[PDB]
Amino acid sequence: MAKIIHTADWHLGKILNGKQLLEDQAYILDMFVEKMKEEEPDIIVIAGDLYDTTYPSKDAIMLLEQAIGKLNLELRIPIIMISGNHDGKERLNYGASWFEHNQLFIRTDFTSINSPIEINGVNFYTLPYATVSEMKHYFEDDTIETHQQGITRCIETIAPEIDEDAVNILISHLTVQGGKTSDSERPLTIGTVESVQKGVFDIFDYVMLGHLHHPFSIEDDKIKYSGSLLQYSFSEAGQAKGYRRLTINDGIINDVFIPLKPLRQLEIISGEYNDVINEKVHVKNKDNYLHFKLKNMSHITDPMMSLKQIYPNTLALTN
Amino acid sequence: AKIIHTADWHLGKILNGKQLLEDQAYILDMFVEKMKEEEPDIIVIAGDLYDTTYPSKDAIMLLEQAIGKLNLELRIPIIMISGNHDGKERLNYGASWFEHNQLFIRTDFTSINSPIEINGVNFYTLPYATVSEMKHYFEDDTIETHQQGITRCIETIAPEIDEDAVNILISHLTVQGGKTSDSERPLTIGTVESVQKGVFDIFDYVMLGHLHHPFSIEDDKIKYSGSLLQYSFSEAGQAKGYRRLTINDGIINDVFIPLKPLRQLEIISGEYNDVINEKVHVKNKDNYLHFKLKNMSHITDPMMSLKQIYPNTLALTNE
Ligand SMILES: [Mn+2]
Ligand SMILES: [Mn+2]
Ligand SMILES: [Mn+2]
Ligand SMILES: [Mn+2]
Repeated sequence: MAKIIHTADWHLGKILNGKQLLEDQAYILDMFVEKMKEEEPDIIVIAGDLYDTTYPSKDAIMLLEQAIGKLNLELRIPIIMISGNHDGKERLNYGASWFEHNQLFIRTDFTSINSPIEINGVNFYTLPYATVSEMKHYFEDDTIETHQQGITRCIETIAPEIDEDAVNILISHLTVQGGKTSDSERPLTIGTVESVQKGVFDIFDYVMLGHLHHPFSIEDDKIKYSGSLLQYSFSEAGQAKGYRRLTINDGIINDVFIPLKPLRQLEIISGEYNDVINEKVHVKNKDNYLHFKLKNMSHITDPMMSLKQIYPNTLALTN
Repeated sequence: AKIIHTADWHLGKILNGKQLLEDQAYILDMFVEKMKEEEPDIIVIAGDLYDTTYPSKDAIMLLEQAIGKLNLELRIPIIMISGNHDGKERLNYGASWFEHNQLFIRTDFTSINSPIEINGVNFYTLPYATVSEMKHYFEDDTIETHQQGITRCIETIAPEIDEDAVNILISHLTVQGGKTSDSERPLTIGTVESVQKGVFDIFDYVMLGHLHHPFSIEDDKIKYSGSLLQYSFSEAGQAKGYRRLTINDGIINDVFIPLKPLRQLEIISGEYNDVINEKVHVKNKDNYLHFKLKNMSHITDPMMSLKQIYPNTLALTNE
């Protein structure tokens, strides 16, 4: 009878068209920590992609240490944290041996799936992201060529020792077949297929995932993505983002999505140039991050920073 | 009451275009092997752990592994002062979780007013700070020297102190008349960065760092650990290691214990012919060498020919 919070894809330190989202990401984490006080969850899982790069800025590392500190030290919520494809494993893994004392777990090794973490009588199976090279070389299997082959092979390590009488939840970072895609995700593959099938996770009672930034990328009773904390591309402009709440109520699993409201959103406006700089066009919020696809090709003086006096946080201009 | 005194690791240090991390991992390995022998009460690292404020992934992993063996595997308390070279936020990352295993990281110079006491000995922490940073905390224009800011620092703890107790100061600065090395940076912007030994007269002992010669200062109360390795050909032939401090009912005794490196820095003189025919005395052919030779004629690439027989040659000078 526990309450589990499922988030993923923080992508701290991300830059969109030369603009830093750290001012925004600090705001959305303020709201994340604020509503976690009201929930008082039994555990939080962060299903990968915490940093946008393998070389996070001094300011971005501060942000993670501060947010994770409030959640785990002063709110005293246990945390499970796996790595993603963007993540720098060792930069994320730093100091993990001291963190385990206060129930803060970090996993950057797909080998760790054989070692599940048990919180509130629930078994969490962690499987950080791994490429197929580094997967096929641990198993020494040369017939591992697609992401699914290596992922299924990882689960056959743990399938015989798994406990069927408890609640087994898999935390991973991968692409499920049939999920919608945004342009804030990098491809995991070269010319192979990166998607894993639904039947791979038949053993697990539940699957908490991250990689696809759309929260409703996969509609399923057993498998579900958290989605990104914010809109990280204009493909997701306007769509709601946030976190997911999962409650196991005496063997009855229920999941719901809770939206978060950002400091500003991403919006796309099409129309005439003189309609938008003369403010004869409707905009939901003129402080938004904006992509302008406009008319009148000839642009007297600078086209864009004439628009920046009206709309300060404009990012791209297409014509 | 046995204390280990070390400083100036400068992890990630580059010397003449080569990373010294392979050497530093060997000397840190030998340091904790000698920490298994000497069962110590405290290990003190008086600053300058990294070489820049943005260390590489491998350098960060080395500090985590080394510190981990000391604090966790061997259950040794550690105190970490911030030096003039390393970044304060990268050094204190996760310091809140580390205090539960008695691992103390101080990067704030205003932290001197809250000493750490273990085994009946009080440790006052004075991480490095600049006069522009020290000027703003006290809102004083009196302090334009580095010495006055330190005097200002100790005056905070001067009323709040027990002269009865063993009071040790850990800091990172320059003492008057101390010997210099070329791998050290200037601490101020073109003034006098040195401090007289009278400022530290309220303390029973001063453990310092910044000056890489173990015997920079010859004084009973103020001593320098010195750098882990020779980080410049100015330090060629200098013994390096750590200081051991033993206390028994108020009487302090100090020793210097040297670590023998995998490689040394030698400056070799002679002629190209004798040197390449191995008839000039070289301690170890594997050592890092700077050659001042005199055969300025017949050799195609004199460095490559030299590297054939002396692999770790670093610099060549001809006369
Ligand atoms: Mn992602
Ligand atoms: Mn991803
Ligand atoms: Mn220094
Ligand atoms: Mn130094």
